[PDB]
Amino acid sequence: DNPPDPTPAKFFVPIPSHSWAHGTNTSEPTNTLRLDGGVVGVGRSDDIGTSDTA
Amino acid sequence: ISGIIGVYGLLKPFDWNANDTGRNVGGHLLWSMPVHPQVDKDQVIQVMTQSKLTQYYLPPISVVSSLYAYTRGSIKYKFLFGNNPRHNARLLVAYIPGISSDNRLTLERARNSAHVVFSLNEVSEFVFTVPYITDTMWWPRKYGGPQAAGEFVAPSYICMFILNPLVAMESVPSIVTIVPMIAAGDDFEVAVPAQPAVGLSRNIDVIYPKDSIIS
Amino acid sequence: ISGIIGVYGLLKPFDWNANDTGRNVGGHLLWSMPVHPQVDKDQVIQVMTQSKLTQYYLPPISVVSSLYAYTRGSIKYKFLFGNNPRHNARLLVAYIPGISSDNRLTLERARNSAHVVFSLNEVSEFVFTVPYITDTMWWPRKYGGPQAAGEFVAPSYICMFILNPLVAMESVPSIVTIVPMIAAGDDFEVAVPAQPAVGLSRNIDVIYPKDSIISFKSGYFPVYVGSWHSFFDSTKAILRYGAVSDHIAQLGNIPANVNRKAFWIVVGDTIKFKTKLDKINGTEWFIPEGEYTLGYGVVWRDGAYAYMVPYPLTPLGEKIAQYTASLLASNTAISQIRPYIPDYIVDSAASKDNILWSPIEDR
Amino acid sequence: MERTFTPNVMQPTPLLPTTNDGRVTFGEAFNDLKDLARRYQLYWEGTILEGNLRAIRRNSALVQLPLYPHGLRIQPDVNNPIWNIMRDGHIPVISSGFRYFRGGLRLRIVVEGLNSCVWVQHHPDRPSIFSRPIIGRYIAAKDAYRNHAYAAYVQNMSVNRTIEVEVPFYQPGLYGMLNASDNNTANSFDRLRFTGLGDLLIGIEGEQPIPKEGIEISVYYSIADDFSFNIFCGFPPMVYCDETYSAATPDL
Amino acid sequence: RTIEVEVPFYQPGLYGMLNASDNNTANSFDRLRFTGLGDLLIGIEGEQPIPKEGIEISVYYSIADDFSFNIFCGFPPMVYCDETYSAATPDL
Amino acid sequence: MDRPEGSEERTVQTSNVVLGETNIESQDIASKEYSPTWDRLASSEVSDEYPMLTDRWLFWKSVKWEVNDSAFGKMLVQEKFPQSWVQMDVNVNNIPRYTNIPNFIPFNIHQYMRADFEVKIYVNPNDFVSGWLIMAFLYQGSEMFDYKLRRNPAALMQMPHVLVNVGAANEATLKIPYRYVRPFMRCKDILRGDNLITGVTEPLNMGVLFVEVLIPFRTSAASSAPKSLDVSLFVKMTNAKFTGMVDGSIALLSKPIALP
Amino acid sequence: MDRPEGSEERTVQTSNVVLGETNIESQDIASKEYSPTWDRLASSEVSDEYPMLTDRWLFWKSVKWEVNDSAFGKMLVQEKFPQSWVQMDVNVNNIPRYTNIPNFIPFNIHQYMRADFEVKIYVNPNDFVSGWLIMAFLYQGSEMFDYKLRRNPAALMQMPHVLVNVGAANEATLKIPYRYVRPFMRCKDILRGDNLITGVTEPLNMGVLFVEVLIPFRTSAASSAPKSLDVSLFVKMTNAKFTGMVDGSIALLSKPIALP
Repeated sequence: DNPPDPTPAKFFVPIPSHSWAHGTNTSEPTNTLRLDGGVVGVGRSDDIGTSDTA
Repeated sequence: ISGIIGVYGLLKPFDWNANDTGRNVGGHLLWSMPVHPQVDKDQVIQVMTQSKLTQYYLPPISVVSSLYAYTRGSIKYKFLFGNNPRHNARLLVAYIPGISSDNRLTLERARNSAHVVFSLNEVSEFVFTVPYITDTMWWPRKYGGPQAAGEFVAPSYICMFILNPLVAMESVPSIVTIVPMIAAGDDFEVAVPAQPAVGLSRNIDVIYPKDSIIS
Repeated sequence: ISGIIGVYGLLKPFDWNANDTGRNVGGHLLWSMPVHPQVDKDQVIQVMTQSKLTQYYLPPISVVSSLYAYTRGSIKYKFLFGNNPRHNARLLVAYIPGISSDNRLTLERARNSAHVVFSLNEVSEFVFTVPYITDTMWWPRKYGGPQAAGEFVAPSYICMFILNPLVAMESVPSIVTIVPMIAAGDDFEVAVPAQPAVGLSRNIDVIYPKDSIISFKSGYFPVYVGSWHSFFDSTKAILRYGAVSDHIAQLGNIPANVNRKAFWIVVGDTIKFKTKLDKINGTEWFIPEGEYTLGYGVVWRDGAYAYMVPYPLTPLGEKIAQYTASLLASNTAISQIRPYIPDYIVDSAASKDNILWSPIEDR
Repeated sequence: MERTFTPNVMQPTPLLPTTNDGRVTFGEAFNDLKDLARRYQLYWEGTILEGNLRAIRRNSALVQLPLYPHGLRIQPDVNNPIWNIMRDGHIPVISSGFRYFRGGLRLRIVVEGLNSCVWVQHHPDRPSIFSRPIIGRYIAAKDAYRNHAYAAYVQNMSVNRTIEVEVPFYQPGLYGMLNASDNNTANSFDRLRFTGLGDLLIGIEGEQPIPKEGIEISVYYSIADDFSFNIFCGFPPMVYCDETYSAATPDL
Repeated sequence: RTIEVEVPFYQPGLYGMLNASDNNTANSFDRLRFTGLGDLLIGIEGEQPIPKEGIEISVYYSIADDFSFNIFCGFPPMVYCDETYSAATPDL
Repeated sequence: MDRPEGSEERTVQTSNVVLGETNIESQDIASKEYSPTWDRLASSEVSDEYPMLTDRWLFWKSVKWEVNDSAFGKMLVQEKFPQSWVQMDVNVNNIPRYTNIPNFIPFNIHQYMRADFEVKIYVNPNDFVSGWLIMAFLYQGSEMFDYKLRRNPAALMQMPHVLVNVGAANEATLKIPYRYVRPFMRCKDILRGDNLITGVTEPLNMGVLFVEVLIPFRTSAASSAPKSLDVSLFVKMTNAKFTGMVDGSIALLSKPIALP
Repeated sequence: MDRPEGSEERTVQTSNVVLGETNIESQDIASKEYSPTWDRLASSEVSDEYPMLTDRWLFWKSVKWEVNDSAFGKMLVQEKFPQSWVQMDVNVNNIPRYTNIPNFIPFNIHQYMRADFEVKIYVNPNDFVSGWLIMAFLYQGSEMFDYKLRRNPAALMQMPHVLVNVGAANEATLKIPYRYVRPFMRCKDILRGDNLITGVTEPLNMGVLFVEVLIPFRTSAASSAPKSLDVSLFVKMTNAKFTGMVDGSIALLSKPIALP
C-alpha cells in the first residue's frame, strides 16, 4: 500500500533564528549539546541554592 | 557498563623472593601505585615498537573510563599469589587519600589510613575493595587526549607493605609471583563522554610533527 | 509472488535411448545440475546471436529470484517422460546437500542422501519436491550483476541415476524424451531487492568495453583458419595470416588486467570454418564435422609472440574454450590439452579485415 | 564465574552513595555504551578533484564506501590530522570488545563545494572485503554507475547539503562479524557476506564541473535503534592518544 | 530542483496494453490510445541561457497506488547482466 | 589423608564414561546459555541427535609443560575449537578422519552440524610446586584483525576463562555455548568457490581455545623433583544436532591449516 | 495409460527416502514377528538406536539376468544376509568398510548388533516378455549339512519367499524378523580362538538370501527386443539396536568368504 497524500501544502515563512529579545514566558527551541535528547537540566540540592536574582 | 567494567583485567605481575635477605623484610614496600580507573601506564603490560606507538593491555574498567571525562566509586583490587601450602606471610595493603607517590610513604604511616591485613596461609586469592575518598563528587580522568588535552592527576594511592616476610622451605619454590587485577566496585559510575584517551592497535603508525623534529 | 513462482517453467530436455548399450546401464548418470531458483544457464533453452547477447528462457521462479538478493525453500522438479505403456525403467533422483558438481558423484553414493526412486511403469509425470538443506537461513543468489557483481554459488546438487535401465520393444520408439520442469515449493520465499540479474530481450544489443578489446597487429591480418607443423604436427586449427610457414597471426598488446584463465569472444565481423572434435574420455564432449561460425578464441602463447586458437560459436564450444584456457593457466602438459582443441580439416575463407575480441570468463 | 570472581573480600569502608550514573549531579544518565555509540562520529572524509574521476564523468560514483560498525582501518598521515592524533572514534573502541552484531547503521553525508545533485545507493549483497574505501575512477563499472532496484536516495545540493540515511541489516546469517581482518583466505565467505552491511555508493548527478579546490565529502555514522553489540570477548590492547603529539610542546 | 507528480489513467477502455510493439499497423488504434498514459512534456519558462555543459533532466518513475499488473501471461526470454561486462576483468 | 581409602573422590558420569575429581573447580561460561530457534529455518531435513555418542566426555590432548619452557604467556595450547578436537584422529599424512571415534562418527555422514561445548582441564601436581594456568576461549578469534595481539595473557583475562592453581591442584570447567555467524557449522571442506567465486569456509571453527601460563611453573631445586607436569583436556557436546545426510566420502578433509 | 500423467504411482516413505511402486506386491514373513526381551540379558550397556539412519530403505545390488543365462534354478543372487548388504562398500582389496554408508555407520563403532530386516525386489520389464523369479531366505543356511541341496528352486518354494511375475511386473517385499542362536550378531571379526581354542564366528550372517529363476526369462525373437533385464534389491532395518561401543579400528574386517 502506497496511498497518495494530496493534502495542500502550507504557506510558511523562513527565518534564520528564534527570538533574541525574549527572556521569560516562552519556550526556546535549540540544539542541546547533550547525550540525553529530552528536556534536561542540571541537578540540584540544598548545597546549591536557587537563583538569588530577585 | 556495569557488566563490562566488572570484569577483572590483569596488571603488571611481580616476583616476591623469599631468599632476598635485603628486600624480604618487615616494612618493605613490595608494590604501589596511584588509584584511578585507568591504570598507570607503567603498571600495565606493554609492547613497544620502534618508530611506532606503544600498545597497552588496558583492563575493561580502564578502556571504558577513557571514553568518559569523569569517574567515581570503589575499585576492586584482586591479588593472585603463586603459592602452595608451605608459603606464609602477612601483607598490609593501604589506601592513602590525597597522596600520589611514595615519597613520604612508610609502613608505620600507611597503618594510619584505611588498610587491610592479608595472611598468605594456604590462601592464593583475595580482593581489596578500596574506598573512594575525595574532596569532590566526580574526579577528572588522568589521561586525556593529544598534547595531554584535559589531563589531570589521581586522587589517592595504594601500597602493599611487608608485615611478616615471605617464608618458604627447601623443597619448595622460593619465589612467589603476585598478579594484581582490577575491576569496578558495585558503586562505580562514569559521568561524561569525551575524546577517547585511547585508540585501537590495528594501526599503530603515527606521524610526529615535522616542526618539532631535530637532528 | 507465490502465485507467480508456482507456475512451472521448462528446462533443457534430453533424450533417453534404450538401444544405447553403452549409456543405458545401471548406475549411469542421465542428468544432473546444482539446485538453485535461477537455473544454471546450460540447463535452460537458449538463443545466441553473433555480436549480441544470449537469450535465455528462464522459468517464473528464475525470473522473480533474479530481482531479489536472497532465497530459500523447497523446489518442485517435475519430470515429464515421452513414453507409452511399453516402456519401463526405474530412476533414482537424489538431492546432495553441500555439493556443486558430479566430480565425486556415483549412484552408490547418491543413495546416501535424500532421494526418491521413480518407476516408469505406465507413468509419464512425477514431481520430486527437493528439500532445502543449508548451514544458513537465507542463501545468496548465484547470478548477480555486471562483472559478476554480488554473485555466489549454489548450495546443493540434484542428480538422476539409472537404477533399472530403459526397456522398449521392436514395435515401439526406442527413444524416450525427458522434459524437466521447475517451480517453487509452498515453502519458498525471497528476501531482498537488488539489481536485477536479468534484462529484457527486446533489445539484445551490447557495447563491450573498448579498453578490453584486442586484435591482430597490423600486417598480420586478414586471417584464416589453418595448420602449422610446430603445433601438434599441423592437425589442430589456428589462425594464420599467410600460407608461408611461421606465418601465424600475432595478437596485439594484451593488457595485464585480463584474467589468465579468460577466453575470448569475437565482437565485430567474423568468419566460418570447418572443424571437428572427437569425443573426449569421461565426458559427453564432441564436435561433429561441420561448418561453424567463429565465435570464441583462446590465446596460445609462444615466447614474446601470442597466437589465437579458434572455437565454434556453440554452447559446447563455449565450454571447451573455457576449459582449454584453464588448462593453459595451470601449465598443463601440451600433450594433455591436445584433445580439447578443434581439429584441422581444410583452410577456411579469410576475414574482410582484422577481427576484434573481448575477454570473458565462466564458472 | 571467574571473570567476575571476587573471593575473600576485604573492604575497609562502606560503598559510595549513588548518583544514578550522573543523573543526580548532571541532568542525564550514563550507564550504557550503546547510548554513546548513537552519538555520531566521523566515518570517512576526503577531497575529490576532477582528476580522481573518470575522464568522461557520466554521472559516475565519487566514493565506494564499505560499511563496518567498527569503522574503517584508519590511515594516520599529514593530510589526515584527526586519525593521526584523535585516532579511532568511540564506536570503533566500543566495537573492539564485542565479537558480533545485528543491527543497522545511521549515516550522514555532508557534501561541500558541489552545486550539482548527489545520488546515494546501498548494495547489501555487495559488501567489500577490504577495510578501506575506493575513490572515483578506481571504482569498477558494476558500482561506478547507479544500479536498479536498490534502496536509494537522490538529493539536490541546492535544497540541502546534508544527506541523512539509515542503512538496514540484510545479511543471510545470525550475526555479522565485528573487527574482521582484511587478511582472510580460510574464511572468505565469512569475510565477504557476514561482515559488512554492504557498500554505500555516493555519486554525482549533473553536468556541473568540480571547482579547482574540489568537493569534500564527509560521512558521519552511528548505531541505529535496532543495533546490538552482542558477545563480549576481551578488549584488544590499546594505544594512548597523548602519545601521538607530546605535551613537550604544549601548543603546536 | 526536483518535481514530483502523479500521472493518472485516462483511457477510454478496460485495459492498457503492456509490452506493446512499435511495429503495429494492423492494430494502430490499440497502439495509439490503449497503450500509453499519454505524453508528459517538460519545458522551460524563462529567458535564462543554458550553460555550455547543458542541463540534465532525469526522470524516475514508479507504479501508483491504484495501479495493477493484471493478466499473467508468460515471461519472455531474458538476457543476463553478467554477460555485458565480463568478470574476466573484475575491475574496469 | 585420614581413611584407609585415601578420601572421597567426587564423580561425574556421562554416557558410559565416568570422570573423578577431588577438588573445587574454577568455572565460566563463554556466553549466555539458550535454546536455539533459528536453526530450524536453515534446513528442512530433520536434525538427527546422538546423545549417547556426543554427550560423552572425551579425552583430548595431553600437553607437557616444563620449568625450562614455562614463561609468562607461553602457549601450551592454541587450537581452533572445536575443529582441532573433532579432527584429532589423523592418518600417516596428517589428514583427519571422523570414522573411528564414536563421538565424531556423526560428523562423517552429515554436512552441517551444531552443538554447545564443555571443556575440562586436568592437572595432577604434587604438594610442593607452584604455578598458574589460564584456559580461555575466543569466539571466531582467528578472523579478527588483531587476533595475535589478543594472545597475551593480559588479554585472555578478559575473555571467558578458568584458572588452574597448581598449588591447589584444582580441576576446571569452561562452558562454551554455540555462537557463530550461521546456525550451523560445516563438518568438512565443501562449497568452495569456482573460477569467479571464492566462498571458502573452515570446518568447525567456532573459535580459538587457549591454554597459557599465568604464573610460571616452579619446582624445588632438588634433582629428583619433577620438573615437568602434564596438562590434559577433556571435551563433550551438549546439544549436538546434525543435518544434511551424505555419503562419508562425498566430501574430503584437508590437512588442517595451523595458527601462527 | 489414460491420463496426461501416466497414472497414479503408489509411494512409500522412510527417513529421507521415498520409493515408488505401481503394482500389487507379493509378500511373506520369514518367521513370527515379535518384540525381543532376552537381548536385555546379554549386555548391561545401554543399547543405542539410530532409526533415521537404519530405518532407511537402502539400495543394494543390481543383478542383470539375460535370456542366454536364464535356466531353471539359476542363482541371480546367493548372499549371506545381512552380511553381504552391510559389507557392500569395499576398497581396492575387496575389504569392507562401515564408514561411508550412513545406515552402516553404527556398525563401525559397535561390537554387537541386532535388527529385523525387510527386502524389496524391483524388476521393470516391458509389456512383452515372460518369466518368473523367486526370492527366498534361509535362516543360518550355510551352517546346515545339506545347504547345497536346499538351493534347488523346488526347495526354495518351501522356505519364506516372494514371487516376481515378469508378465505383470509386480514388486515384492520379504519381511525377515531377527532369529539367531544369540540375541546379538557380531559386526566384525572378533574373539577368534587362541592356540587351544577355536571360537570363530562370521559377522552378520543371520542367513542366506536367494534370488532364483522359477520360469526362464523369454523374449520376442526380434533383434531390437531387450534380451536382458535388471533385478534391483532394496533393504532396510526395523528394530536396529547396537551395543558394545568400541573404536572403529579396534577390530578389523576380513575379505569375506563366499558361498559355493
